[PDB]
Amino acid sequence: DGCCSKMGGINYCDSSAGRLVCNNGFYSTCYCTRHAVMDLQFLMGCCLWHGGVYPQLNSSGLVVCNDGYVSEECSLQK
Amino acid sequence: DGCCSKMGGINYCDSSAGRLVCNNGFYSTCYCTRHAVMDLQFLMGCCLWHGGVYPQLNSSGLVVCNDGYVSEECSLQK
Amino acid sequence: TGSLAGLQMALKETALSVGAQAGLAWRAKIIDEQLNKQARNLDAIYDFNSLVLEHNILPPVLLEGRNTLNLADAQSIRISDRTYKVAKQAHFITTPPTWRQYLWMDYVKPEAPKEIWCIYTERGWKNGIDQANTILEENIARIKEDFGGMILYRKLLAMNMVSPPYVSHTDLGVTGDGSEIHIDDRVLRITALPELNVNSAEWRAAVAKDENA
Amino acid sequence: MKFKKPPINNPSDDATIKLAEAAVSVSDSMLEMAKVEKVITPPSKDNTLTIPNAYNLQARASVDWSGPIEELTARIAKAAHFRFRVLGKSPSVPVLISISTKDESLAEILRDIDYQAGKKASIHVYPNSQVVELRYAKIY
Amino acid sequence: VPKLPCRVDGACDATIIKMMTDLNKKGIKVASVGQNYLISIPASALFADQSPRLNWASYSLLNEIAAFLKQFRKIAITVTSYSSKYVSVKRERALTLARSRVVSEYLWSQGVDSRIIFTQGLGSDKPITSYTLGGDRSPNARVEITFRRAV
Amino acid sequence: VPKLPCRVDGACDATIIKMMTDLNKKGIKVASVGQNYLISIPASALFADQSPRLNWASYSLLNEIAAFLKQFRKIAITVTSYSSKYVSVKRERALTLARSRVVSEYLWSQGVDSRIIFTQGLGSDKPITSYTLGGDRSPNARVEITFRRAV
Amino acid sequence: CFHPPYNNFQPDRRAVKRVGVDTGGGTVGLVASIYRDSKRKIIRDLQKQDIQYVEYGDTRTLIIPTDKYFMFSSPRLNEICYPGLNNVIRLLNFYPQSTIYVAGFTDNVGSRSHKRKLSQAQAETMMTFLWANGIAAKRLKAEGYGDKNAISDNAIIHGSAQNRRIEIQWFTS
Repeated sequence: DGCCSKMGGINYCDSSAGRLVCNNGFYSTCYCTRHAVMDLQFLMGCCLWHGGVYPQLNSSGLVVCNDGYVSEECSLQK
Repeated sequence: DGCCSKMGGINYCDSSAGRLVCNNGFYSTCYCTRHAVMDLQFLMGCCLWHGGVYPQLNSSGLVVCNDGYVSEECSLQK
Repeated sequence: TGSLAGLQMALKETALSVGAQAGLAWRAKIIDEQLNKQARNLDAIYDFNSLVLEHNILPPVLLEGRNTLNLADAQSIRISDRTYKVAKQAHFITTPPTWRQYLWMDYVKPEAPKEIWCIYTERGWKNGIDQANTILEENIARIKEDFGGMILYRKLLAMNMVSPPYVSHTDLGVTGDGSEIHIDDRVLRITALPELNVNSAEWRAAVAKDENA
Repeated sequence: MKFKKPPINNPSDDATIKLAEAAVSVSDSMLEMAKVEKVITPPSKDNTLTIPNAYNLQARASVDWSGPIEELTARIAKAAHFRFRVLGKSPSVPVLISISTKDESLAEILRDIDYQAGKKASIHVYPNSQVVELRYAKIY
Repeated sequence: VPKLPCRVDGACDATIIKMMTDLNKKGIKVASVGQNYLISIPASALFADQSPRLNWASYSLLNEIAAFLKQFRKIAITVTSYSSKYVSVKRERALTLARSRVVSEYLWSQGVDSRIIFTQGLGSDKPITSYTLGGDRSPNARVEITFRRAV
Repeated sequence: VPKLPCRVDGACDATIIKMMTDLNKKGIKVASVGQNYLISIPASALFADQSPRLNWASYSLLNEIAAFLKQFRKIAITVTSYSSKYVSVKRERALTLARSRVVSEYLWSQGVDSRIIFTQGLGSDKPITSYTLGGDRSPNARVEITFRRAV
Repeated sequence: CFHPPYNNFQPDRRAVKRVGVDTGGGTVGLVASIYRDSKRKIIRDLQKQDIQYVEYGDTRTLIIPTDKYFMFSSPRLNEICYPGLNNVIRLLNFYPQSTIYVAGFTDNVGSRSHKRKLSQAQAETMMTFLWANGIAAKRLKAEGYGDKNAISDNAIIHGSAQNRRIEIQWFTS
């Protein structure tokens, strides 16, 4: 919760940088918009590095991506 | 159960050799993958040294292999 | 059964079906963590950027086989010493490929769920782990195919058995009408694709010495 | 008298085992083909002629960079107190470099950049005018 | 929101203020003007008498400084070493270069997430004090680590 | 899993450690560097005074060594015999060749599962000790059995 | 006391510490000292660390893993593992007449000149560390072999780890 602790508290959200400003003149470590530089390295979902999931609903459990590849990994087993 | 007994216990499975490594630097005698050199000389099943069992279901008890030979040995008697 | 004197289940499949998915997802997460830990070494190893040709053209992929025999049927055999094949053809690119399209495994967290339940859930767990390892091994084979084919192309171009791609560019001046202009139009088109040459009289050999003392 | 054999490391992952086995084969293919290319066309010239050294090119750096060439070259020139100059038009497809070293001099950093640029760009250094100059190729 | 990160990882404002206060009471000078940051260390707390050999106990101080440097996000760091006048100009230029090389290597060995570290040694060319009576005890034999916080 | 084998048959790690410890206390030297293994036997515990005739009681020791050798998997074994200087070079070259022939035959008669056994006798050419005062009591009259464990 | 980086290459007065904590009995301090300065406890301490000792005839050999006693792919010596090096000096102090050979070995990955040069550098570093602790220059020799005569198989992971090593041989006369 406590972003600007041992500082004066939250002044405002700077949306140009995506960061909070504390009541002394220091930038905070907390983000305040989604267009801030976050260091994302781990993403969930399947059919990444293809087009994503082709959204037809299938009688069987195969999951097919938008470029024809078939995800055997997200597919349910028998 | 006890693979690395009178050694320090199991360190890890070396899949390059298919063997366990003990906590001293000795290779174990236990296997840990199926692609390890096991000395197999005795195999079960029938229609070996032919193509295997031709998978039709028969009214009679004859068992026929994939190259036309008929196993009289796995066939049920009358 | 045995000797002459010796002569004289739905939870089963439900256990396997919940164990396989959980094992697969957990092992996929661990594989991705190991891939993300070693991200700089893989970029140093699979350096596609320093294999690119002149006009940002990806090199073709070539395959090699040695000491070949085919028994066509009874009464006929055919043998050869080496064979070379063009698996993939050269083309223009805007960005080089990276290892992440080959090696990254896909994760979705499965949140969709007692005497003998435990052992079969555990067996399903082992089956899912083994399946994930097999999938990773095929991915490794695929990335090795692309890099090895391009590397083999560089060696055969050096040893003068393939032809390089030939490219032509046309310079238009200031083109357009009074509603739209483009200042310096240039059109680039590769007109000859790389190909193996069957004239063996121009082939060039490479002999590498060692000298000491 | 407990028996022990010397290398006892941390436990290993079979993914790392498979990755290592692929990497070794990639490595000796690269070595053999590099030997062939060196034998076929022996090089004659060296870029010490185009990039000589000077005083205050002997400050040192360790670098981890994976982007385009121009900003990094500007940072090196600014650390070396030289002026920075660009010649030619930058191409539409950017020129990407990747450097991962530790403790080498700035002259060698520029020479490694010059080798990785290849046929697309070149680095020149004029020490009497204190200028680092990067020029792009007349391609496309 | 539960799966996006909510802050830059391993970083806290209270921890920054705490470590900056502790370093200033210990004697290492930490200063900030705008977004540029300077850490100034006396050479007596790190090295032996003008040799590029660290004492064994000063690695705790270098560990503390590395734990401070992991709190920010940055692109380049500069490490520069300065000394006092002993024999010629060359001997202390070599000495300051060796000192900066060793210190920046240990900092790079620890996990500071910078893209470039520059190292230079200026000798005894730029004094910050006209009182030059000490040896290595002098206040103007020091190493300075400067950087700019990025965004 | 119930029908695949789970280990190489008749082999156990505790048994390997037990027999190696017992052999080292008895006096036969067992050493391992990397994956190469060496068993060194003094000639006095096997033969009579420089004759290629075994005593009757040393066959228990050869049986114990064969039970050790069945624990591993291997491709080649080398047996080499060395002696001390008595009469000429030829007499002990013949003696060491005869000794190695007899020992490797009894080992082959027992069920060591090797593909090749090589035998040679080097005479008194390669001493491991400069103290040459004994006869067959000397520490450098010995037979050595070396092999490499395969996978 | 003891300075952790090599004690300024001075012999550490080790026995007086034990006889000071036991007089602070004298006989118990002497028995503890005469146990721990003996050869078998030093050999067991190298056994406790990752260093192997082999004695056969009048030739003695030490096997040292570069994985723990050097930093990665460099001729720089790893300073966290100084107890093992001090124990090596203590054990080598018992044979003041013999000559020493140190040999360096790597595995099979890389080019041949690279392997030879790295082996030569590591052997010289360990020889220089031996020479700086008092041993005279006429008693020492270093050699670096490449992948010349291996002791394990290079096609498997653990054996390849076991192949990268430093060998120290010495005689008696």
